[PDB]
Amino acid sequence: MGPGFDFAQAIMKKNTVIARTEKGEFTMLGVYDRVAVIPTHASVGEIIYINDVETRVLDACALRDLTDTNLEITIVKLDRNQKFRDIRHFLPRCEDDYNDAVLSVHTSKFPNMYIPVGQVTNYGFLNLGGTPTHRILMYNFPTRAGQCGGVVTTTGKVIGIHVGGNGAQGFAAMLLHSYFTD
Repeated sequence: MGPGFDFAQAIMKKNTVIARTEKGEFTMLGVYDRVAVIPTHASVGEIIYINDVETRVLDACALRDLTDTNLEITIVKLDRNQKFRDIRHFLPRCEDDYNDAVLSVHTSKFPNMYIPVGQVTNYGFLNLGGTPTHRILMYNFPTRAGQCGGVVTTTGKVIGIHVGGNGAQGFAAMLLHSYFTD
């Protein structure tokens, strides 16, 4: 409907796949080459389904900060025959607050879904399902089951992936450029 939704749509159309694990269907953001991200609670194994196709996982790393605290981001390298468009230049370099963000989801349950969530706070620490978690972004939207892995964008930046909510607020794990230096 406006330039926020335009950037969000461009990311969804070229840089997302539907990932299925034994824990559910997730929006999965492709970042560059065969490297993607997904919430750690997806419990990625040796094999994953990508757009309903059986795919070997070449590497999977559940990220933690240097205090050994969960970040809720798993970086996955997929044995796929095609590369993602390189979007690393859209990733923020530092932890920050944002205005006017969009959360975008693409699954069998929620196809072509876009939500204007508004202001995004650098929340920091969250007890997420009992797990102490750092680098959490917060937005005041009543997000629901089905939205985990959803992409959070502003115009020109891909800032996080949706990892949970409490019924009134939604929470995303930060994406930082430093995660994807090769």
